[PDB]
Amino acid sequence: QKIAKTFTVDVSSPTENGVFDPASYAKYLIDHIKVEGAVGNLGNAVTVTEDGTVVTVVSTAKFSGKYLKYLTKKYLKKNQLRDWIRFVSTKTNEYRLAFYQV
Amino acid sequence: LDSYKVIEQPITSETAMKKVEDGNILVFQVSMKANKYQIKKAVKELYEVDVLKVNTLVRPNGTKKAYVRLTADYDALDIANRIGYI
Amino acid sequence: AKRTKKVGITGKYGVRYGSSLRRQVKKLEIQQHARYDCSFCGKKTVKRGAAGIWTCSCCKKTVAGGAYTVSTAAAATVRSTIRRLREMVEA
Amino acid sequence: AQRVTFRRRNPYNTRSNKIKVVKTPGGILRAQHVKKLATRPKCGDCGSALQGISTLRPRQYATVSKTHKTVSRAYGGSRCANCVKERIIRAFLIEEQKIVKKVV
Amino acid sequence: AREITDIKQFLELTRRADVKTATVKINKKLNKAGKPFRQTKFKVRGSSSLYTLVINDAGKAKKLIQSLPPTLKVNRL
RNA sequence: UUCAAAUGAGAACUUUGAAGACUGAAGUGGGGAAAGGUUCCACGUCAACAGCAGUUGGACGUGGGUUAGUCGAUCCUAAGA
RNA sequence: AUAUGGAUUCUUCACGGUAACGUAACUGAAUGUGGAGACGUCGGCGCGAGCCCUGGGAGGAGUUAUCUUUUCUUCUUAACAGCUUAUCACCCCGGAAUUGGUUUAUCCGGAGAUGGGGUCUUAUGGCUGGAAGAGGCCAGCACCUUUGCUGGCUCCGGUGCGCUUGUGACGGCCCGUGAAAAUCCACAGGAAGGAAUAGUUUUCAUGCCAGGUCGUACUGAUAACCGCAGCAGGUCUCCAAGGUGAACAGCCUCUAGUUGAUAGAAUAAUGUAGAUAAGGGAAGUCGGCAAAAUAGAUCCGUAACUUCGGGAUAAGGAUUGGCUCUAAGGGUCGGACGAUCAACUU
Ligand SMILES: [Zn+2]
Repeated sequence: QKIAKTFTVDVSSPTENGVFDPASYAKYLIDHIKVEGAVGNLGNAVTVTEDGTVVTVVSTAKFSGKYLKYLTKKYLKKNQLRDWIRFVSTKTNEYRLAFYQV
Repeated sequence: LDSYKVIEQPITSETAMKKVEDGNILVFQVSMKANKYQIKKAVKELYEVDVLKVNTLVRPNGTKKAYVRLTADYDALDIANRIGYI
Repeated sequence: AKRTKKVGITGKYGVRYGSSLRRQVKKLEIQQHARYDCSFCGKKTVKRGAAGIWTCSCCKKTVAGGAYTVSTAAAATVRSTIRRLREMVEA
Repeated sequence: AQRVTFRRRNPYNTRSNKIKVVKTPGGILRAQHVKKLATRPKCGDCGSALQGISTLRPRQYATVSKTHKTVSRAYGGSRCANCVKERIIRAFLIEEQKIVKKVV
Repeated sequence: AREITDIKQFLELTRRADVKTATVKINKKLNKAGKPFRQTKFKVRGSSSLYTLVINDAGKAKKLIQSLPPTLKVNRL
């Protein structure tokens, strides 16, 4: 009825080069994700966990990979990190923050 | 109409010389009176080959051109080498 | 109810053609569209097509008759006269 | 929002030039010329259509078996199953009336 | 293209003296509920038709590939 | 309609990129019948021609190009000859 | 042209079903008869297909000063083959006033209705093969070769007085009743011959051979045809997206296509096309010529005359934006309601 999907994101290639951090990423996610309305409505429904080598999101309500790509592009443009980082996919519901072809 | 009147010339434009290579198809010029039976016969008898099909078309200049495809047991490159033109 | 005072079927002809001609076509047009009784059926299903030819929906029959009615007075009286001339020649 | 074309040399909208639009396994829309429809065979007296007999074009009756073109009874493929009971009963009664008229 | 359902007919057909080539196709499917199974298709080439047999069990397909006639050409994939 | 570059002896008019507009599915789009007859494509080229120009062109010179048991004719008959 | 299987037969030329009829087959001469080919125009109604509209999800692109679970895009399935599928039509049982069934449209029933049970044509759809191996969309990896490799994903639905088109059953119109032949099939008839040691079957399945001659390029029109010419002129037909709107009107836009028509500098009278105007309101002129005014939709209202059908949108009045709400109008599921879903009219 509420089978929880899992979204894992690799951040390594920018992280290990000083141009990224995962903790602000995870906090941004955990406070801008919407549920049924405005932000700040995550009552044991989604969970964001940072590890430094992977960011994991588990939800039970409405969620998708496109929502996550949307929020990530928002974060990157806010931090001025487009033109260098690009959000991609490797498997179904496994993503990574690769580099534009420098 | 002997088999020396039927088959008149080979066609040697570099667009035709690619069918003999890839498609395995001999392009000939035959007489305006031959038909797809006589063309098959004359080719088979002159070069001892296995014809699979013949297509024809009456060109705007006035003559008639034939597309003679061979079977998988022959080689149009070698046959055109024997005739001389490549 | 009565949507027209007097024109009836001829209401489609509008104002055109003159009054007396419409009054004349009214009788014939009411006659040539009514259903009549099949005699070999008992049912009221007869219906004209191709003037002179009257056809039964059921019963698949076909009769000849008037151009705007199944049987006209003239042929009725002709049949009466033949029916009268039948007995005097039977005996 | 893709537009199609006739596929033969006849550019007019006649009876034999009828198009359907079809979606091919290559992602596109394409015309497809359909053929004319078939009429069911009719009773030889009744005028009605016949059961059992399959509906096709005239020539196509030359490639179908004999069971798709007939039934198992007298006048199996031409008459009506009710326009046959009648022509049985009438024959029987006429021969009977003949016999009685010859007796008297 | 036709399709056969009974296996004896398939084996018989592989020995019609006119068939030369067969093909064994593997299809990764799912059984509509939870599990991915490996459906197998055997396709035998006639001379006016092409016949096909579909098997879901893997062991049965193994036994087919085993007891296929040893004179017929077979295109794996 | 405008900017830059390229080619060229030579560029308002050829080619590419960038911008600005138009036809607006009863089209300035995609196909045919009759008719035309090589106008299709490639290479080269400017004496004349395309009512200014021209390195452009349906022009000029030289070559290439139309593949059917299933699409048409062929077969049938209509008005008629 | 035929061979290999199958079916029929010693009752020589098959069985089942009460019946509509069914089938893998299951002989049929002369003559005769039938069916298809094979047919008008309009109106609304039902169904199907492509397109349009739209929800979830899996990838890619755009915008991000602020906002937007956001905007755009890919998510496809051919001829052909097998199983199955309906309005109509038909059969069996039954015997109907206390009159019933029924269409948007009024027709049907003792010449047997309603009801219960069956048979058929397969337009049209559904599933499987063809067929994912194709095509589409992504990621990584290698390059002075003109030529490549490996991974993935390609899924589940909704709606309708929508547009285009096919088709079914009906209704209306005619002093108008709306092609022929080639060709194919079947029926009646009962000639001839044959079986059981071999026939009959090429209308059951599979197997073999062949399919000749001519057209086939391009345009189809403000440059390819006809006009003396490269002439704002003439000439038959198919497909056809979103908004506003009653609408194939006018106005704007996506897919495709074009940017062709001598140019530069200034801005006199005149001419051509399009506009505004104080007070007056036809005094202008042969003459209200030319212009101006009216205009969609909803409501109140509407005369003389009349061949009673009309006149009539007569004439004369009033309203129309945006935003927040109210009432009315339906389906499908459980035997008074209970739950949920969907549309655009007043
Ligand atoms: Zn009657």
